[PDB]
Amino acid sequence: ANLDIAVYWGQNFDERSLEATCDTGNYAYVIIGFLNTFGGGQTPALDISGHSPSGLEPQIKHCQSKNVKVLLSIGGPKGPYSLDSRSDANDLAVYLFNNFLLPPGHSENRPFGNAVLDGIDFHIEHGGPSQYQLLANILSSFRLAGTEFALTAAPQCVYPDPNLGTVINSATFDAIWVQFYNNPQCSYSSGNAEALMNAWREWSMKARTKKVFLGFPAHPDAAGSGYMPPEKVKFHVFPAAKKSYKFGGIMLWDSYWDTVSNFSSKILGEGW
Repeated sequence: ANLDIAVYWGQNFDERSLEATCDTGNYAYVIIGFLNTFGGGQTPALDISGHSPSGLEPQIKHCQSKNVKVLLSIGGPKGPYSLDSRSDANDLAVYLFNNFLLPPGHSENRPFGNAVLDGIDFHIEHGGPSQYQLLANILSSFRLAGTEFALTAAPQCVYPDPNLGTVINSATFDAIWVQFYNNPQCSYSSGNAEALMNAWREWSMKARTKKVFLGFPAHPDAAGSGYMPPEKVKFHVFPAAKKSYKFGGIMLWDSYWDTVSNFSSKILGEGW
């Protein structure tokens, strides 16, 4: 196989630290979640489950020294986020660029201190497209001006995605991790992977991106539905997903649960 695994981090105060997560050697991408407050008159705020944002500065740098890419995810499963006006989109693009994607500008301040992140993940779970296209257009423009970073997306598994479908059609995302969970119409169920295989086929053929990753829960308690044991993922999904030029790897929801289940350890042949 030789497998890239992306994992979400930041969902529990008590979880394995960001640096220990990177030291497992199991992950190519660590996505910090979430910037879940923005738009509609609010100042942006993070909800990273009580972790100290400034305390993450050195852990992010340590991750990066080990060649792990670290992204910040916007939106998330819950939160008062919206982007209904063009002014909201512009404000949020400029805020992310200055505070996360560029070096230090030495006087107004930065959540993560002097860390510089490797990209932005769109985990937009409600709202409609709304202005997310304009947000992506502006971030993409920044990328073309010298700041080299990734733009990724985490749509639900029904194609096209109601919140990000149109933005995914612009081809602006470097990679997408589809959530094959919490929807029985497109995820694993009953030992009936048919729904899952049919959705994967659609996504891998139609999504305008270079890399599509399959997102799975790391433990049965991690999602309402869609948990698929690692032996079945390896036997059932890999042989088919590997005939795709767009196959990127898998994404796991999430670090806290993967620590408990050792799902990534099993999928790889012990991950040291």
